[PDB]
Amino acid sequence: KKSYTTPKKNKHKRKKVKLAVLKYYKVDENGKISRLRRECPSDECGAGVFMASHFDRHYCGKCCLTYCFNK
Amino acid sequence: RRKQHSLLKRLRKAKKEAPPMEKPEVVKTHLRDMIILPEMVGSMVGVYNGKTFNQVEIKPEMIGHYLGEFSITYKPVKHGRPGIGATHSSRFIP
Amino acid sequence: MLMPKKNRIAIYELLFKEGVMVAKKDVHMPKHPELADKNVPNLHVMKAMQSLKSRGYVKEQFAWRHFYWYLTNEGIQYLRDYLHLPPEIVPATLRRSR
Amino acid sequence: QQLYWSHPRKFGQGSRSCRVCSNRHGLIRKYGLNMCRQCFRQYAKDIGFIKLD
Amino acid sequence: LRITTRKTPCGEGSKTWDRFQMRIHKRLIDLHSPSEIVKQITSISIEPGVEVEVTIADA
Amino acid sequence: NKGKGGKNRRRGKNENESEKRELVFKEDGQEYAQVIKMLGNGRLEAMCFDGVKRLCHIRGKLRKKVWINTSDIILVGLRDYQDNKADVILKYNADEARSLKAYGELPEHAKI
Amino acid sequence: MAVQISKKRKFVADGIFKAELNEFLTRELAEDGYSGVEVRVTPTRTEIIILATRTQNVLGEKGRRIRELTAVVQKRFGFPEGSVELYAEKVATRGLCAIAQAESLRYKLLGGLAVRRACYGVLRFIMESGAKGCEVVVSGKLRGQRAKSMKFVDGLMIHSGD
RNA sequence: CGAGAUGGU
RNA sequence: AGGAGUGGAGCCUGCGGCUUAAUUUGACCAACACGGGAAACCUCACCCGGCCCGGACACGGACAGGAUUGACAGAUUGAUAGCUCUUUCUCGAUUCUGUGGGUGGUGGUGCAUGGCCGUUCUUAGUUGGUGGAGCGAUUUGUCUGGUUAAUUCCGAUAACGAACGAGACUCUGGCAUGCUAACUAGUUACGCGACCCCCGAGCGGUCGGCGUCCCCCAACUUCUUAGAGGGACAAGUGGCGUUCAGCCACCCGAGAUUGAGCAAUAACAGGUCUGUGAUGCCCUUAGAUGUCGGGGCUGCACGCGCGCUACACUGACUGGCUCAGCGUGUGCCUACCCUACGCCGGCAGGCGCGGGUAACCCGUUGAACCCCAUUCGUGAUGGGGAUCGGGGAUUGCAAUUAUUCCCCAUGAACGAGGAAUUCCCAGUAAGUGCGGGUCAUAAGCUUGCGUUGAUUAAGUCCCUGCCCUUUGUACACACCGCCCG
Repeated sequence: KKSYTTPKKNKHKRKKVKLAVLKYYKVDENGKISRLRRECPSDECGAGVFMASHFDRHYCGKCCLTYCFNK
Repeated sequence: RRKQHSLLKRLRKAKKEAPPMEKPEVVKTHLRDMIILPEMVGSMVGVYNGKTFNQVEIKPEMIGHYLGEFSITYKPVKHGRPGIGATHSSRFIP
Repeated sequence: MLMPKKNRIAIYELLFKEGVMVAKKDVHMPKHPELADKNVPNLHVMKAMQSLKSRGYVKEQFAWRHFYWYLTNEGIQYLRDYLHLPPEIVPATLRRSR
Repeated sequence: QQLYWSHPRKFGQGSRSCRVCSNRHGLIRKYGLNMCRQCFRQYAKDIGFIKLD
Repeated sequence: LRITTRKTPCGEGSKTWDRFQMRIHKRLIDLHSPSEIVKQITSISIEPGVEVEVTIADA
Repeated sequence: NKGKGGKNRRRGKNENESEKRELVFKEDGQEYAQVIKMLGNGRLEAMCFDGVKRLCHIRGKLRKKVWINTSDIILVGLRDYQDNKADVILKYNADEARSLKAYGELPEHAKI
Repeated sequence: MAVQISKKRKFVADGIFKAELNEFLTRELAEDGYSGVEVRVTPTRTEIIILATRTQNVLGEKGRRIRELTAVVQKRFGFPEGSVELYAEKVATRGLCAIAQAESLRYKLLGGLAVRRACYGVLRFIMESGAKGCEVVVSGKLRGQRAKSMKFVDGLMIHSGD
């Protein structure tokens, strides 16, 4: 029930980066395929879905609370 | 003590990483109802007061007390002179 | 997102089959009772039925902490389309009383 | 959406509220009524209570 | 059953009270008969707002 | 809440000089003044702190409500003509008058 | 119910049920001329009897509203499927029912008719219907920003004793 | 037959 | 006329003032243990910080090499809030974005309102129709007198005939050896059966005494429950009354005033928007006046209100004996109830194992004062128990600014209270303890119940007020009025 005195570390929300869709597959020869980033050893996520590569970890973005390997 | 061990990790980090024969930096917290354990002696804590953090150097005589016992929530009273309405004779007519 | 499309279809199919809906005004209970078991909260039911009312496709009433909703002829037309049902179906209420 | 979005409410004035109007002050727990005192004087005749003395 | 409440909705005035009550009346009857015929006689004149309950052995 | 006069006359709406009493400063055409004498007929003699004394009058809104007195601190509106005469706009409590002097708004002349 | 509840709780809960049902019907059937509800029990079945002045509005085009009201009463109060039946019944001597006269005066005022013309309109109809007397009162901002009230009265009217 | 003035909401 | 007091002391609790980041706020006979207001968190409105959308719908844009969603680790943070920063996986048309428009609010106005409650006001008061009187506002009816708790009756009469309040009415207390009839209530008696005592005419017995010791396929309704009827009318006798209406004493009788509920016309700038999905207008609406973490509502030179404990011998302490009534009980989202019996511990408390959804189990509800015996000896004392140190249990997510409970120690003021001032007429005042509410934990409050049980009155208008009539007025904002130098 008053006029409001304002904070000064202001953001509304962050901005989500924009990138092109797919770089996890390679064609090397006519009819030869390579998969560049690996699937996680898992029940539901065992095919077509990939672990991130960071500078010291491999991480599953789908199983996001877990599925992290320390190299 | 579910997720109240996090303060003890930050305290033992600060005890480990301080320069030799010099005091740690402050760790600052809301946890006023933490008991002083013998792990916590010779350590700097900032304990929240409802608007500010007051720093404490934990002496070993503080063992078994609460962290909130050393950081007080109010100012001691000292009186100004009484106002209108304070006594039955004090009445005002225009 | 407001809700997964899996939830939104399960509210509309239960509404179209039964012809009416009932819920209490509490956003915190984790599951709606009855055939909204298999995981949808009643917050999704309140928010779904509000969006259906402002289109004119349901009527609303309220007493003692409970909502009541009734389906109407423009809403029957819209849900039969959205659920892809045959044009001849009317599963809720049909037989004349005596 | 947050994982810590509620606090325990298994006793005290946070647990209970009126069945007619959702208010928390001056409610009646006697015989399983759970009405507010102002809502009870409004519905007492329909519930079946009377005054004689 | 008894409930006693302040009359005021807001806490002002001289301090009057309301005294509400409800009274409940109970009876028992015992019969010497087959289980097939209590089902007959316990089905007529029972139209008013009275509870009726029966148990197959208590004597 | 507490009455501070005593009578039958509960027939009004209560004064409530409380809560959001947001502090008021000058605009153009206004001055702060201290009351020097009170006359009959709803008028008074006042000195403003840049040193021009005036005869001054209670606005119709302040009648039998905001009781003015000798040595009290007030906000006054000047006239574009008839410079000897002015009208009262507000009274400051001794709690507000010290805040005006703490913001440096008053010369060191006013009594509190 | 794996073990039965005590008689004190049973008799209070049965009264709390009739109170909420009467509130729901009061605000659903207001323009349709509702005036009361009666409920009765028989083995495996509950019958609810509902009184109104314009019973065809309680039914709807082929009984739609009786089927919709049967569904929501069952859904809200937790009866098993098909154990609930609703019957509409016509009010006898509708001039001697105070609730039907309070609602018809409310809709007559809400349509913009003048206060005294409306109030003497119901006062005549109650006394022509065969009452011994009546009292009608309206209060609020009747003509201006400061509140007022009107009393309209005819015949006999008692105030004290049983 | 003691003394018994006055009136912001 | 009197009784118990209150005002004086210590402590509890509500209010003002002061203090503060905040100490949220309404209310001044008819406010102040009142908001059912006993705030650890929640409640919560106040103060310091941080996430979230739970911004319908319409129109336009952006968009399937994609509109948008979620997150590990390190830094950051009170925080395991992917809040934000670095990184690079993930989801799939549900969102995002601009404009219009909504929605919520213990925000503002009770001096814009509805509903409810209090008060004028616990007294006897109030009003049409037709007729009579006045140019009229108005008046009579609605009264000189007698009588009553009463505008209750009698009677009188330019009025006649009616309506509401009063009374009747509803609940409750006291009586029935008469009625109906009980293994969820008892008594008596015996087929009898069993333990103990010889105290008894008399044996260790048929026969006596004691029993909440135990069967009845014995008899019954006095004691308990609760349905129907009965009974009391100023009815009888003696006085007094315009001999009417009534009033006083007395016989007979369980009883010649039992106690509550409900209550008119006309008002008040009475209280409540903080009971509500009762509500107009105004304010605010994504850096929110719509959720979590910590603090405050308890802060203390001081003035006031409702209360608890006491100042002792008509007592305090330690043993022994023997008597109640009204109620509540496994929570229907919401997750907890009342307890016998056995064992461990000085105590608070702990473990085991049964009954109760209740005339069935806690329970024959072994209540306190009171009653009988002991110790102290007129001493601030073995009266009084404030203030304060140390240790142990129980509730809870959490007890420090001490939740409540138990133990040893410390041992204040206070010797019947100045001017003032409250309540009360019989199973009453006062003394004494027990249930219900609120309750995870918990009465010095409040709303009911039983137990012990007085002194003083049977009146008056003096003080403070109320009702009716005659009377005066410069008042009608109505004596808290109006008005002169």
